[PDB]
Amino acid sequence: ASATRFIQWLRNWASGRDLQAKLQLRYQEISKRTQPPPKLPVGPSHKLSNNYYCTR
Amino acid sequence: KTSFGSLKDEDRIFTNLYGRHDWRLKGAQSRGDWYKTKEILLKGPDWILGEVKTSGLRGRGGAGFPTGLKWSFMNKPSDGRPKYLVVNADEGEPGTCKDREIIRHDPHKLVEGCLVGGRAMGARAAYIYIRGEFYNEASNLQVAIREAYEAGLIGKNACGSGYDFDVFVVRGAGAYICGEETALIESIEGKQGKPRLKPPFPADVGVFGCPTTVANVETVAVSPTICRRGGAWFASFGRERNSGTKLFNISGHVNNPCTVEEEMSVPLKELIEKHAGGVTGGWDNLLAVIPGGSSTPLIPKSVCETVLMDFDALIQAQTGLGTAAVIVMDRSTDIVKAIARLIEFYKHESCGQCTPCREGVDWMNKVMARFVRGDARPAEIDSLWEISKQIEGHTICALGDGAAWPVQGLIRHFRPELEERMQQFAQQH
Ligand SMILES: Cc1cc2nc3c(=O)[nH]c(=O)nc-3n(C[C@H](O)[C@H](O)[C@H](O)COP(=O)(O)O)c2cc1C
Ligand code: SF4
Repeated sequence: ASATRFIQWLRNWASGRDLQAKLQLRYQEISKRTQPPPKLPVGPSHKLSNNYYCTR
Repeated sequence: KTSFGSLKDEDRIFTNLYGRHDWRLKGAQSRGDWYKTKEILLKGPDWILGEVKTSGLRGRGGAGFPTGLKWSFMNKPSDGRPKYLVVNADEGEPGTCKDREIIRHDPHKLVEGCLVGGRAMGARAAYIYIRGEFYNEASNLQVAIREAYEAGLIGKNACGSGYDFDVFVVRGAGAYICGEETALIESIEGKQGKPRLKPPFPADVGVFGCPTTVANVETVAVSPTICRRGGAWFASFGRERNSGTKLFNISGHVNNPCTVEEEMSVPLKELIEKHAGGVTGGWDNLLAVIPGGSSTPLIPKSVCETVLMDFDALIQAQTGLGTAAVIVMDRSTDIVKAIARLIEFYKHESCGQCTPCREGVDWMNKVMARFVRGDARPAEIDSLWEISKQIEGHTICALGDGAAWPVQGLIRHFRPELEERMQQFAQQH
């Protein structure tokens, strides 16, 4: 991302692609390394009634 | 007949129910007790069992088995062991206090009932098991028994009939479970009142390991009058297969709570109004009725309008006649709390022997405590229903069923009240 305008033009022309739109190196677009806690859902056997094991 | 009720005084059996006549032998004889007892005994066990059979009498202790057939299990030859009659005077079902009146006001009816019932079974003696709290009543019974012994009506050559018969009174020590017939026997044998599994049946292996029949106080005490007046006289009262007269206890939210003798199949509404003075605050103030002791499911006012008071009619209403203890709850009642207290009762009375009642009833009690406060989720109502079905039919004795049925009655008829209680709690918190 720090490449000068001339170098961007040079390596774009050499490759034939717009390399600046799809850089191999990751910058700020990645997910934050700290996330809010999850709260995961429970399966279909998490019931208080009509749930005898012999039926499932 | 199609209408039942309005029993006439001449057709009542317990004619000293209220203790306004001499309860001792002289008074008892003037009222017809101990009359032609010798002729009854000499008629033979087969004749006595036939008269009780034709009477259509059914057990008055709560379960209602045909009495004549039940007592016929004993009518079998000797095999060396003594045979006994055990009279169940434990009288422990909440709401039920009928057997108390028989013992203290009509003891000689019970004593004669033991002898006649004892003869039909071939039993050498009768043990009357009476709850420990009934101290004064037991002392009355002992006095009557001594009068019978002195008059030669019981004991050696009882009533001059050549039949030897003793009557012993044994007191309990505080346990509802000892009303259960096998737990009663275990208690007499000096053990914890824990019911036995069946088989064997008491008619094969009973008290002291000998043939026994356990009969309710009311069942035994009406037998001498049935033999005197005939089985057909008894069967003329009540519906078919619901024969006879019955002692009813009307308690709770009625104007004049009382014990009364009435015909079987009398309408529940008629019984409450004619004898108990009606529901407190008027009939329309009625909420629910427990028709036959705390072990029978409640029924709402709508069911109570037309339901008859007998075994078959109440089974059709998804409940039971039980002991015929009518507990009335008006609309001021906290129905959820009232049932929760009965579950607390069964939790205190469970003998703890077998897993589903030892652990299940205590579990139901904890859930009901939260349901009283609304401190639960609606999904727990179906869970509580399912828990009660895992107790019912899986325990050693019927106390487990007796704790499951009241819960089922509440959920069946008052689920909206349970859900409303939960909504209120959640909004507040
Ligand atoms: C928990 C429990 C308590 C009982 N309490 C009594 C009782 O107090 N009096 C009684 O006669 N039967 C009681 N029974 C019923 C007896 O076990 C038995 O069915 C009855 O004594 C049989 O007598 P019957 O045929 O004359 O009704 C109780 C049963 C259970 C399960
Ligand atoms: S059901 Fe309850 S009272 Fe009956 S044997 Fe089991 S634990 Fe004891």
